[PDB]
Amino acid sequence: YNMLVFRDPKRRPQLSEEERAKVVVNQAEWPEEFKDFDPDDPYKNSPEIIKGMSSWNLFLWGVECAFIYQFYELVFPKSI
Amino acid sequence: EIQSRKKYFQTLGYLVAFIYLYFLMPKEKSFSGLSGPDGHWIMLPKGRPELF
Amino acid sequence: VYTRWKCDRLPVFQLKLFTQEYPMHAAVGIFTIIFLWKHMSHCSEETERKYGWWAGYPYWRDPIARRNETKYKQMIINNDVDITHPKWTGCSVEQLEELSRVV
Amino acid sequence: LEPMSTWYLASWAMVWYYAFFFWMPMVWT
Amino acid sequence: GELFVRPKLEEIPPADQCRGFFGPLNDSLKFLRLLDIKWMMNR
Amino acid sequence: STVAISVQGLHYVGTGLAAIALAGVGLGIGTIFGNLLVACARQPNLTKMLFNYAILGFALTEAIGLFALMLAFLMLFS
Amino acid sequence: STVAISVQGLHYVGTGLAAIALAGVGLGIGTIFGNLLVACARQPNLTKMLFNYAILGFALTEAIGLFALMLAFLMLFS
Amino acid sequence: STVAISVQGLHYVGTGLAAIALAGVGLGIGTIFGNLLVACARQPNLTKMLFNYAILGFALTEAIGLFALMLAFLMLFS
Amino acid sequence: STVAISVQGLHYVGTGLAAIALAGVGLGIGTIFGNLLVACARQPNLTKMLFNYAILGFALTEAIGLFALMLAFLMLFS
Amino acid sequence: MFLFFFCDLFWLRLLLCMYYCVWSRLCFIVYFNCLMLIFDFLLFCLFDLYLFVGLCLFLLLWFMLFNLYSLILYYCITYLNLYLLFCIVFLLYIAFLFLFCFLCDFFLFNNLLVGDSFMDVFFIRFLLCFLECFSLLCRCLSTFLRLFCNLLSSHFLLLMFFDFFYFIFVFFFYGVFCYWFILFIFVFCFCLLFYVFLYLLDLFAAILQLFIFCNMILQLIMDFLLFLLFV
Amino acid sequence: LCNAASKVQARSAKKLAALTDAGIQKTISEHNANGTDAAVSSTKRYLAEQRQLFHYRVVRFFDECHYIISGEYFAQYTKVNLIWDLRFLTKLVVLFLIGTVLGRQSIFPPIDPDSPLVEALVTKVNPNY
Amino acid sequence: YDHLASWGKDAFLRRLEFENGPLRDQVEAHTQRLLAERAAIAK
Amino acid sequence: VLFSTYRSSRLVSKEFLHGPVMRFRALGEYYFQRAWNGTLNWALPGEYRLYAVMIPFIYFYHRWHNDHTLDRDHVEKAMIMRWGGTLEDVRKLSAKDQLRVRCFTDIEKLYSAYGPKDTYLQPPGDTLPGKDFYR
Amino acid sequence: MLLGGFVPRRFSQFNRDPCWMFFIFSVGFWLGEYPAMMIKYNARDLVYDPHRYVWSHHDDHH
Amino acid sequence: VGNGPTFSTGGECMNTCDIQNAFPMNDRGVRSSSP
Amino acid sequence: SNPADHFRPNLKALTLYAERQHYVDRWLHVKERWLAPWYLPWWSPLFQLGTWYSQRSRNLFLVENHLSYRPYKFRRNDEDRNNPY
Ligand SMILES: CCCCCCCCCCCCCCCCCC(=O)OC[C@H](COP(=O)([O-])OCC(O)COP(=O)([O-])OC[C@@H](COC(=O)CCCCCCCCCCCCCCCCC)OC(=O)CCCCCCCCCCCCCCCCC)OC(=O)CCCCCCCCCCCCCCCCC
Ligand SMILES: CCCCCCCCCCCCCCCCCC(=O)OC[C@H](COP(=O)([O-])OCC(O)COP(=O)([O-])OC[C@@H](COC(=O)CCCCCCCCCCCCCCCCC)OC(=O)CCCCCCCCCCCCCCCCC)OC(=O)CCCCCCCCCCCCCCCCC
Ligand SMILES: CCCCCCCCCCCCCCCCCC(=O)OC[C@H](COP(=O)([O-])OCC(O)COP(=O)([O-])OC[C@@H](COC(=O)CCCCCCCCCCCCCCCCC)OC(=O)CCCCCCCCCCCCCCCCC)OC(=O)CCCCCCCCCCCCCCCCC
Ligand SMILES: CCCCCCCCCCCCCCCCCC(=O)OC[C@H](COP(=O)([O-])OCC(O)COP(=O)([O-])OC[C@@H](COC(=O)CCCCCCCCCCCCCCCCC)OC(=O)CCCCCCCCCCCCCCCCC)OC(=O)CCCCCCCCCCCCCCCCC
Ligand SMILES: CCCCCCCCCCCCCCCCCC(=O)OC[C@H](COP(=O)([O-])OCC[N+](C)(C)C)OC(=O)CCCCCCCCCCCCCCCCC
Ligand SMILES: CCCCCCCCCCCCCCCCCC(=O)OC[C@H](COP(=O)([O-])OCC[N+](C)(C)C)OC(=O)CCCCCCCCCCCCCCCCC
Ligand SMILES: CCCCCCCC/C=C/CCCCCCCC(=O)OC[C@H](COP(=O)(O)OCCN)OC(=O)CCCCCCC/C=C/CCCCCCCC
Repeated sequence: YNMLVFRDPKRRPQLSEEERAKVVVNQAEWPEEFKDFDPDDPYKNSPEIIKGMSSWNLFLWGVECAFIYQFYELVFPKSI
Repeated sequence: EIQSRKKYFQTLGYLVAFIYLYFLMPKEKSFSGLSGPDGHWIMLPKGRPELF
Repeated sequence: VYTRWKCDRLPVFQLKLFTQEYPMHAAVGIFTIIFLWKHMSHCSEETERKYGWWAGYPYWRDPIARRNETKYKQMIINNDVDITHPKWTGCSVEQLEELSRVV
Repeated sequence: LEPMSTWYLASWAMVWYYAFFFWMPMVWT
Repeated sequence: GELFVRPKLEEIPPADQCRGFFGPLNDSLKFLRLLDIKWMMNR
Repeated sequence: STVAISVQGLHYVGTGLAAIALAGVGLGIGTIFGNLLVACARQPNLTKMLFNYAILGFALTEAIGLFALMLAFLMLFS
Repeated sequence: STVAISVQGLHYVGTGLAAIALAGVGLGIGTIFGNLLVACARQPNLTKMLFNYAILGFALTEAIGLFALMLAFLMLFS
Repeated sequence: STVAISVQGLHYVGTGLAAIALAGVGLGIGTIFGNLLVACARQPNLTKMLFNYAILGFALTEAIGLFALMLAFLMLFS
Repeated sequence: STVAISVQGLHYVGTGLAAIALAGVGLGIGTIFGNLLVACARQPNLTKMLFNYAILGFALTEAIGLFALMLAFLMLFS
Repeated sequence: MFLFFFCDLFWLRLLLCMYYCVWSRLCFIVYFNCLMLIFDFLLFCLFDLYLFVGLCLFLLLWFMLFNLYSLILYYCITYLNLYLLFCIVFLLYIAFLFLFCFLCDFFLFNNLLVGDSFMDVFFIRFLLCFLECFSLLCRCLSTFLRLFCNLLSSHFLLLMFFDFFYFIFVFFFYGVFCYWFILFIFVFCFCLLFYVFLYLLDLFAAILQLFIFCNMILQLIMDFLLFLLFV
Repeated sequence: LCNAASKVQARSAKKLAALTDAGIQKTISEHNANGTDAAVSSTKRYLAEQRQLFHYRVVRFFDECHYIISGEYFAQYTKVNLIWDLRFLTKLVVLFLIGTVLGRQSIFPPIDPDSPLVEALVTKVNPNY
Repeated sequence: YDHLASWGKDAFLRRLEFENGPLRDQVEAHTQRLLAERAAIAK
Repeated sequence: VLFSTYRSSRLVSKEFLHGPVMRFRALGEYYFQRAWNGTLNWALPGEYRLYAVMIPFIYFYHRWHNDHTLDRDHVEKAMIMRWGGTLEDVRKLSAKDQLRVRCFTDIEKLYSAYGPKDTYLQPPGDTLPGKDFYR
Repeated sequence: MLLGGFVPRRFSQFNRDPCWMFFIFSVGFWLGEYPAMMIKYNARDLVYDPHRYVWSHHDDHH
Repeated sequence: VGNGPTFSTGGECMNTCDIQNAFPMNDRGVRSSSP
Repeated sequence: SNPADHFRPNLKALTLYAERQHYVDRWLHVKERWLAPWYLPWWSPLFQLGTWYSQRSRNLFLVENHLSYRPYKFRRNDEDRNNPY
């Protein structure tokens, strides 16, 4: 998949179909971060860097900083 | 080791330079005259009355 | 084993690079530098007023006049110049006094 | 246009000449 | 482009064969070879 | 009599004339790619190589338009 | 004397001239697709790579036309 | 009677007309490279040689534009 | 009444119009070299003769361009 | 007059120091042809034909640190002056030309006299030699002019389009709440498309223009190189 | 006008079927069987819970105030808490500015009668606005 | 590279270790089977 | 004999500032020394996150410099020229009035070539002050 | 060269990497500064400078 | 295992590079990123 | 105009002015100070390198007899084409 011009790398298969069919999948050994692993969404279960900090919260933080940048002088104007 | 130490010091110096340049250094020749120098002459003669 | 880039200090490598690797380029660059500072290192006051100021020349304070005034005051004071000399005024001192009394 | 100007061309070109003569060796090594 | 090999002494045509602006400057006109630029170019 | 007249709007006219240069540049670029297609359908094994040359051609041909465009700006901002 | 004149309507003239820069752009695009068809007739299995190159050529030619159209709209609003 | 008029803004028109000449140069370069792409697909083994000649043409085709470009400056800065 | 008007800025227009003549010289050179490339691939064994003939044609076209530049410079100065 | 100023690369210099205190492999080069001049084996050159590699690499790095990052708004191309670029190209081009001329091999210039002996020497060959000698200098001039003009035109266009987009976005977004919202949405989508297209075009053009800048210099060098065959 | 509506309905149906949440699917199936609206039911449940949790909010507020005042909050202070506090400060500043604008009912400060900008008010194109 | 130990592994590094680690064959098999199923469903 | 030409002539010990230097190198190496961080001529890295972090930072500091150092000059020029032609005359205004003037300058900037031309062209019959107001 | 790295699948995943957290913060600033300009520069109480015809950049550069 | 870097690759694929023979090939047929 | 103003260096810090006469004289004094000592004979290549080219250029300037007028290099106003003074 892509996010703007950033494309997610994909690992090339190395096993042949015959060898691959003989592989037994045991997700019990897998880490909890990667279970029901999906190439189209590998980071769905990945932990947050800061607990409770959503992406929307950061976006809104930036929006508020922009509003402050544009509106601070309207409330605390300064002379030349 | 040598390059690591040299680049550490260079990075600190460049950081200080960047901060001063983009946040403290005023631009020369301001219209209002409140910030920056307007320029001045150098290498003027001194103690040479015969020059004039 | 010995290599210039790894064993020599930076000034030494700089000299070696521009003397035994790119000497002609250094020579041409020095030539061009001399030319630039010989023919492209001057700006008249009018040129400064037209293009020398970011937002335009502040005529309301005329910083060029102040700069020149400081320059000339410094030169006069340091060099002990008698600006009342006839060559500067074109007239004798007594004529200057007569003019002062007239005006 | 300052890109078409010459009233401070020498000082302006000093940037390129410093890059060539002093910074290029550092980047080289 | 390619390497240049100087001609041998025997491969160089005689001077009398060269042509000037109007025509060959053969005997009785040899000293005009000095003044004719086109003859010198052809030579 | 002797009058030093200074007309202001003329700098527009000249500017427009410079833009006419692009009429060639644009067209020229098209020609390249035209032939490129006729060259890729005539020897597809070289497609990549051909593409490279086309890009080189485009970059040279476009360069010229820029010259003209520069002049326009010079007259449009003066 | 030192007369000086400013004319208002001249920006309509120069603007029109810049529009002529779209004559060769138009044409050029034309030409590309023309050749494309022939190529697709000569090598019908290459119906996608040739299409991609034609799109690239159109994009570059449209950029040139757009360079001109910026001047055309800018003089019209000066 | 004898009236002398010195219009100052006319050099823009001449500069733009000189710049118009670059359309032919751009078109010529495009034609050169289009023919190059066609030729290389016909005789790939000699591609390199062809390229050189193509560049030669560019060297002999861009120069003309410079002269036109030169005139522009000689009128734009005067 | 009779008016003897002498405009000092009309030679720029003439110089630019003369310089426009190079749009044909450039395109002619481009055509010459495009055909040269096409011919060399067709019969590479005759590259030198074709190169010589193309050089001759370029010289003739350059002579025409020199005449145009002579007129342009004469008007620009005179 | 002495003006004291600084380049706009200080943060990039800091990043270079931080990220290149340790070694890293380089496998992608804008102008790779400076490294591979000879393609047929057993050919070798007694001239220092690889002298341009270092200057080429440094020039690419410098021009990339300036031109590519100039797409970021308010980033300044400090060297963007016609005569400064003339000085740069003069240095490189004339230095290599004088390297070939200091060789004191006049036969090297035999190829300047274009044509064969069949052609008239004074009225054809000599005029072609005049034109070719003129064309060398014209190639230098065209190289520097082409580098200057591309940057200037591209950035002028970007500035003007950005101004238009700011104007319509700020002073006409209220139409989203009005009955003519579809027109504004169409215009806004067109502007976004134009924004992306312009940025991609500039990104490609900067790299391509650096490639051609180095290619001109290498072509100057290659025009006078002679290769011997190993036996 | 009808094809577009059918296409939109089909797309939303596909997306609804795609989600693999057991609770959401179970609620959707139950409400479809009963013919009721799941979204409105969710809204009513939420408002009921918030109505029943008001005094819980008050108790939590007092507990948090005691926790902060006692100094225990700053004893275990970390960088994450610093990030949260910076976010909190930014929101406070923006809210103060918005409150000022709403309080004076104007984006810009009002012009005093002795100011030279009064002419601007007099020369309004539309006095109604 | 002991001085990097404190940094740990980010999400991308953890993914790379998971896919190219000792369990690489199992992950490859699962991924290919899932992709094949999705392709079959699409057709 | 005075100074060595060889880099091997050390001026400090091997362990001088080892810790801080190692932390600095850890910061440098964690994201850059990776297989997917293949640069184009040392200027364009392959790691996406380097772009994601550095483009905003570069824009931010450049914009701060432009707003507080470069455009401020034009703003001050407009204020001085339109309200007396002297700095003291501008300072005679209140902060609110200066705010209004500066925001009008911003308006003019945003219009640029597409806004109405009555912002700088006085229509005939307009009662507002002209260019010879302070002369 | 755009070879690899963490790539969030959707908006909600931007919080899974500090660098993308900073990126989404910056995007918020970028996009949210436009609404602020809409509100500020299309305000009812915004008044043009009475002395706007006293001086303009157009007469200065001319 | 640790998080340390390995022999630099420059972002290149060794199965198609000009010096691919210098990189050993494993059983799976993937050339090494290092000597 | 306004778009054209965006192509200027953004980190100008200080401008210094100096007359050509003044720093030329100072340079000549430095050169005389370093070329004066007895242990540098006049016939040494260093001394000739320092002096001969400058002498030759100054002589060329003095010998100049031009029919046209060359305006002063350092006028207060050199922007007016119709005023060489
Ligand atoms: C066995 C003994 C054991 C002793 C154990 C002791 C242990 C305890 C420590 C001892 C105490 C500390 C010692 C010093 C440590 C320094 C830092 C360090 O460790 O660096 C790493 C390293 C440690 O040494 P090493 O690795 O063991 O060995 C080095 C290698 O052997 C060779 O190195 P290299 O050749 O590879 O590279 C050297 C140098 C290349 O060589 C040079 O540069 C040398 C030549 C430079 C000349 C420059 C001036 C030229 C002027 C023109 C000419 C004038 C002529 C005048 C003539 C006379 C006129 C009358 O490289 C560089 O330039 C790159 C590195 C630069 C470092 C960054 C500098 C800035 C940092 C700023 C940080 C702070 C910011 C502000 C904070 C503010 C806070 C508010 O040191 C160096 O690399 C040396 C750097 C030297 C730079 C000198 C620059 C001088 C600039 C100012 C000049 C002022 C002049 C004033 C004149 C006024 C007139 C009016
Ligand atoms: C004690 C030092 C030695 C004393 C003298 C010893 C005995 C004589 C030596 C040989 C003399 C050669 C005579 C001329 C030969 C023919 C060439 C020619 O036509 O020359 C014209 C003219 C000389 O005039 P002239 O023909 O003798 O007759 C006078 C006429 O009336 C004037 O007529 P005009 O119309 O031509 O006048 C216009 C103007 C025209 O003047 C110019 O065009 C000046 C051009 C300067 C060229 C410099 C060459 C070296 C460049 C190295 C690479 C730099 C890259 C860029 C770096 C940028 C950032 C710094 O002329 C002048 O005013 C001449 C002033 C020359 C002052 C030279 C000062 C050099 C400063 C170098 C600074 C380097 C900083 C690096 C910092 C790095 C830190 C890490 O200019 C020169 O010759 C320039 C080159 C002079 C080289 C001197 C020897 C080497 C340098 C020693 C001093 C080093 C100081 C370092 C300070 C560091 C501070 C931090
Ligand atoms: C009168 C007012 C004052 C001014 C007087 C001026 C006199 C002029 C005379 C006439 C000259 C005529 C010709 C002028 C032509 C100009 C052309 C020009 O500008 O072209 C553009 C061109 C732009 O180049 P660029 O691309 O920006 O790169 C050059 C940069 O420097 C960056 O390039 P880079 O990074 O490649 O450079 C290598 C860099 C490698 O990287 C580093 O090393 C990193 C650091 C970078 C520093 C340099 C960047 C400066 C950034 C801005 C300023 C920083 C903050 C300053 C704060 C000032 C506060 C007032 O290393 C260095 O820079 C080596 C020096 C390191 C110094 C470290 C000092 C540490 C001290 C620690 C003390 C601790 C004490 C503890 C005590 C405790 C007690 C208890 O400029 C040049 O190429 C250089 C032009 C210089 C011409 C020579 C001028 C004469 C020398 C003047 C020295 C004045 C000293 C006195 C000042 C005192 C304060 C007022
Ligand atoms: C200057 C000062 C002036 C002051 C004046 C006075 C001020 C007021 C004073 C008091 C007056 C008396 C009280 C009156 C209260 C009336 C409101 C009320 O009670 O609401 C509850 C009522 C639901 O009550 P219910 O039926 O009992 O609900 C039962 C359950 O609780 C249901 O629970 P639930 O689970 O459903 O809960 C969610 C529910 C409940 O949510 C709410 O409660 C919402 C907030 C309630 C207050 C809303 C007040 C609205 C007043 C005007 C706008 C002011 C700003 C409001 C900002 C709201 C931000 C969210 O959400 C909604 O209601 C959703 C409504 C929006 C539907 C969006 C569908 C759009 C489809 C478009 C398709 C187009 C296709 C075209 C294809 C053409 C092909 C040719 O909801 C509404 O009335 C919603 C009204 C929304 C109006 C929005 C208008 C925005 C402006 C126009 C759009 C411009 C931009 C977009 C243009 C796009 C191009 C087309
Ligand atoms: C607004 C107007 C815009 C106008 C724009 C015009 C274009 C400007 C372009 C500027 C940027 C590009 C510059 C490229 C470089 C140009 C070079 C150039 O032409 O410079 C020539 C100039 C010519 O120098 P000159 O101008 O001093 O010439 C002296 C001649 N007399 C005395 C008769 C006046 O070169 C220099 O400036 C450098 C001179 C010093 C270095 C060379 C010294 C050795 C000379 C050897 C021969 C003589 C001595 C005997 C032999 C040696 C014995 C030891
Ligand atoms: C090899 C190819 C590389 C391609 C990289 C592609 C990057 C894709 C970026 C997507 C959009 C990013 C948005 C960022 C927003 C930042 C905040 C903001 O407000 O910005 C608005 C700014 C400007 O937006 P604006 O113009 O709308 O701003 C409005 C502001 N007013 C109204 C006041 C004028 O956005 C940009 O300028 C972003 C342009 C990015 C173009 C791509 C640059 C690539 C070259 C630099 C690479 C740097 C890598 C360094 C790595 C380390 C090197 C050692
Ligand atoms: C050569 C000097 C002759 C006259 C005698 C002057 C003695 C002055 C007193 C000096 C006391 C302090 C000395 C400290 C040790 C200096 C060691 C030294 O020279 O190291 C150089 C070292 C560089 O080392 P490398 O390039 O890596 O190579 C070194 C090995 N090849 O330089 C430094 O680090 C700087 C050290 C400066 C020390 C002070 C030098 C002072 C010289 C003054 C000379 C002028 C006369 C003074 C008379 C003083 C009368 C009271």
